[PDB]
Amino acid sequence: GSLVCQIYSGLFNKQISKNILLVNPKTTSNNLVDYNVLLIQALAGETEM
Amino acid sequence: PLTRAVLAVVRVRELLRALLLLPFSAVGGAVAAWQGLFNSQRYENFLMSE
Amino acid sequence: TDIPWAEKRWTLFSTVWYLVQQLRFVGTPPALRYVAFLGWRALMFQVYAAHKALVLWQCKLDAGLARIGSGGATATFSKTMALRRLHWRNSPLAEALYALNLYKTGRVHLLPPVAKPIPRPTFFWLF
Amino acid sequence: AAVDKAKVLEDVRSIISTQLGTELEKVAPEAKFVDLGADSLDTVEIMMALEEKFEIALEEEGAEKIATVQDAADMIAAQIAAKGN
Repeated sequence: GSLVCQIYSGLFNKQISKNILLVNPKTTSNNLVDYNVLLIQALAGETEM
Repeated sequence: PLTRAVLAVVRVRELLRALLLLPFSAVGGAVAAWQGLFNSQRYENFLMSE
Repeated sequence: TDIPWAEKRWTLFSTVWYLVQQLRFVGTPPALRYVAFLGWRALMFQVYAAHKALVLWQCKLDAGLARIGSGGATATFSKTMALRRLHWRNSPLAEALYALNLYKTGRVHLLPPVAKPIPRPTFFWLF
Repeated sequence: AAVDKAKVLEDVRSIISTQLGTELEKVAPEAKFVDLGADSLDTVEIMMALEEKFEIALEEEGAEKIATVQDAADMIAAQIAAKGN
């Protein structure tokens, strides 16, 4: 939520760059769905970056 | 008595010198007020709500 | 994520409200918007103070009316009705019927049910 | 869902003292309102000051039966607790 409200208010281009670590328990599913990549692409598409 | 007379003269001429530049310093103070509104945390809260 | 599909109807009224809103959001600089925001806040504080004064006045008035109603002792009012008046939870008809009930039978604790929220009006492709 | 009832109580008592004009030692958690000098038209203004300070809305049916400071505190805490849902 903080990332979204920052990107929409235009204040993102002047913040200090961040590092964030996303962990998700092991992937041994029959599927190749990965919710890290999906969540970050949803963040980048909701804000149109 | 004499040195405070010279000080009184410099004080009167300081009155004049302060008043002759009063429009310039007036616009300067207005600009200072203007650009002071736009670096608070209040303006940041407004930007995030918008 | 929770938008009711009625706030996403494309109608002829909304494609003009789009222009009003796009002016306010993209065609006006944020600094003037900020100044207007401050002014509107101050105005709303004054208006709220006025409304609170009026609500207390209404409480005395109806506490006085219940006296005529009962003819005798009753002088209290209802705090429930005061709080409901402050949060805009009464329709005007409910206020009138409460006033009448007070004037005729005292009975300060009999309250109209409550107002329900107004649904969004829709016509057709029009609005 | 979990409210620090202690903080709510201190703030209630401070608001009550500032509204009535009596000092904070006299406001006890079991003190009724009638003896602190409160008369109907002011057991309401106290409710409005409370809501205005805490930024919440009071449940009216229970708000009809507020007569001691502890009931005020418990009403406010049950309101703050039920905020998300």
